[PDB]
Amino acid sequence: EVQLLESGGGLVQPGGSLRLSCAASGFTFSSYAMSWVRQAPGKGLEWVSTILQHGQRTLYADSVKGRFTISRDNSKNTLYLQMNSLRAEDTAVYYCAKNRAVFDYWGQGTLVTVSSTDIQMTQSPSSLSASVGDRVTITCRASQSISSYLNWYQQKPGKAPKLLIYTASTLQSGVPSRFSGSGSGTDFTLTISSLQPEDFATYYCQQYRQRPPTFGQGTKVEIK
Repeated sequence: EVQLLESGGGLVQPGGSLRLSCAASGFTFSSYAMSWVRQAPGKGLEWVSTILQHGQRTLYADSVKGRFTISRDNSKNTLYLQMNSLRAEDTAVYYCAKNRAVFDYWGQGTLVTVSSTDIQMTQSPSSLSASVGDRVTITCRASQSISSYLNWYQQKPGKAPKLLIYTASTLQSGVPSRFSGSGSGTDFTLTISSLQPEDFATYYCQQYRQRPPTFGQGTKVEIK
């Protein structure tokens, strides 16, 4: 129902510029905050920027501060991200996500290739091989107490991240009951009771007790 179509990415030389545009539809765009979150090749998710509602107020990550500029056009229901002085480190897949703390809807991601503290989250294991019907357990540990401000996201290969659990344990509307999130403080676990063939994906844990919100490196679930 809710669509977030991204465009504007591609391949650029170091020092160049790009403009990413995420056209949203299916919700009151002017009522929600919007965010850009990037994923480096073979790395975890990283929060880039957010624009809040009717405040014209921007929040940026320290690595992209001064170089990136987020903006929104409420008449077009579009979220723009102007990337300037692009470095080699900026090469990643950029997703536009809804809201500022709990990202319920994500874009499919657009690739940007450039060529010629806060709370840290650790997930366990980094990868695992299980069969259909098994019970899998993923552990998310926070460097400090984050209360119950924990989210679990499911990212299938090459697809957009999907919100599974929010506030440590509350299940997202539309998520099967086989998913269960539990834990508090600094220790959280995501358990899948009976694995399914479509369930093989990478699972990420995010915290929003501290801004900027940080993710884990991810937990890959493969076949045997």
